[PDB]
Amino acid sequence: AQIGPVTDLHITNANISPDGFSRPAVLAGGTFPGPTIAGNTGDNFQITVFNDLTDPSMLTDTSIHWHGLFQKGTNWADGPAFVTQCPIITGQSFDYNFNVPGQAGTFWYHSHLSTQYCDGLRGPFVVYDPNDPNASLYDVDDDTTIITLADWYHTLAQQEPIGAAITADATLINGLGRSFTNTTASPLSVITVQSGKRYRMRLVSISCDPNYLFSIDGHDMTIIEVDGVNSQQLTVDQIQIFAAQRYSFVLNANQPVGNYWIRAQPNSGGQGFDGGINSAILRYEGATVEDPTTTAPTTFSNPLVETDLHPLADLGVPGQPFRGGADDPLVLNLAFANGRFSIDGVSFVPPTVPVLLQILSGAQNAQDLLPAGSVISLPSNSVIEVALPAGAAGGPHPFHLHGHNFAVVQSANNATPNYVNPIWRDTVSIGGTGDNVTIRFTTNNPGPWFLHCHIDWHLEAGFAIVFAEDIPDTASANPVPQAWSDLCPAYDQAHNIST
Ligand SMILES: *[C@@H]1O[C@H](CO)[C@@H](O[C@@H]2O[C@H](CO)[C@@H](O)[C@H](O)[C@H]2NC(C)=O)[C@H](O)[C@H]1NC(C)=O
Ligand SMILES: *[C@@H]1O[C@H](CO)[C@@H](O[C@@H]2O[C@H](CO)[C@@H](O)[C@H](O)[C@H]2NC(C)=O)[C@H](O)[C@H]1NC(C)=O
Ligand SMILES: [Cu+2]
Ligand SMILES: [Cu+2]
Ligand SMILES: [Cu+2]
Ligand SMILES: [Cu+2]
Ligand code: NA
Repeated sequence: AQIGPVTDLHITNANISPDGFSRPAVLAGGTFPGPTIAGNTGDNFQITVFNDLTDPSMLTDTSIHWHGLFQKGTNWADGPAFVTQCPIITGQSFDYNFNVPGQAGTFWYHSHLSTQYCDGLRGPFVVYDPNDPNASLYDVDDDTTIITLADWYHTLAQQEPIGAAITADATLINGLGRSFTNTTASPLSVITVQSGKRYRMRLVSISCDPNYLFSIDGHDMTIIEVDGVNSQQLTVDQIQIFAAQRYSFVLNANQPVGNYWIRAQPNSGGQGFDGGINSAILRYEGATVEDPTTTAPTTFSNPLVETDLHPLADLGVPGQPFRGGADDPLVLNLAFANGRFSIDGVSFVPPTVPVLLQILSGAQNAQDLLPAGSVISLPSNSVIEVALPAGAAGGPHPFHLHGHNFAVVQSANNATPNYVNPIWRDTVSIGGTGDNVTIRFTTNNPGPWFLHCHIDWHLEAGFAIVFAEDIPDTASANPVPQAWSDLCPAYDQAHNIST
């Protein structure tokens, strides 16, 4: 069952064995992935998060981010530790009380403390639209049509060297999959369809690192949503999905009744499908209960290419149709050396006082804010352009901006910008050497918004900056509840920190 929009959510430690290997984890709702949180567009969500964690090897503090939800007027509820809050300590709870005006689509939630979401705190978050313009394109859209793609590690996250190339031990599809080494024939996930029906498959990358080449043997996929943004219909036979991205696609159950492999090939870790790694099963009602015998093609003839995507609505692009054609045009210098990432010459290390609390206490320019050199102010009611030229080791890096979606004016592997009708999204691959992936948005949401690579190991190694958007209006726009004001005193007391 789905939970929400008003619900408790308990965060616990437990042993799980999603690939046949038992390890302890950090779980929401007792499962991996966590339960789906859901509601309708414009609803009030009140997710009371109970921190019941006791195992220090995965951190007993926590904080949860609602990925892709804009949090307008509720920056304090966004979740990134030391940007918008101090962590919740064990034995305490916190009500994330916010609204989702003007958004409908496929989202997710995850820990946003250190690398803790890798240890298991990740689940889907769906905001349905009762008047969805795409409703007539499918018959079925429910908890059974959500497909999560996850990397899973046998080593606990707090034992991963910072700045290292860290590699997973299994791909999990809907929480199940097989290990790359010492492979055992543990259970595979089954997605069940009825011949003749059309399904809104909600594909969610809950990855901490790899991108996946996703396909379904014998089937194609008609994209209708990208990171929350309705798209024109685009039919493809493969989707390369980077960490934290989402797509809705229509699956037409139009092939013979049978069993078909669902494939998710990561860019690192196990390559191929030997022993049923990187796999799940599409089963038609009436098919025999047995593994598929289908083949992938050698090459995919209609792969997703990001510049082929266009919004369903006339979203356009803000600003002027050339590089630098914005009120505030920025170019970030994105680098890696010696185990640490940097942006504009500064490696991100979380501050002691959350950025939002520094601003509410009266710090009102970006040079007064800590960490020094990690906070860039943005002016209000202005068109922002951010060029993100690739080259830093460990790519391709999927950059994500909180508080906003953005027009993708230039995509990976294509030097031509689009100032007319690019897709809008919230997490974008910045590509390869020589690329110049560029995003645009307008500043109508006061508060400090994190910008970072969504490979969680890279964020931990410093690949982040904070956009302090409209510092002068942050306090009036974001009134804070007493429970939020209580978080830093409690956290600092528990950890013997003075501030
Ligand atoms: C990516 O595009 C940005 C512009 O959006 C380029 O920025 C210019 O960089 C040159 C120096 O390299 C400066 O003289 C300009 O002031 C910058 N802004 C402009 C021209 O609008 C950046 O060089 C591009 N990077 C790559 C790798 O192609
Ligand atoms: C590279 O990106 C450009 C810009 O998004 C793509 O160019 C568009 O191509 C479409 C489809 O043919 C045309 O309708 C548009 O007028 C083009 N826009 C511009 C600004 O040129 C281009 O197709 C992409 N290249 C590849 C190989 O997909
Ligand atoms: Cu996220
Ligand atoms: Cu986010
Ligand atoms: Cu990265
Ligand atoms: Cu973030
Ligand atoms: Na425009």
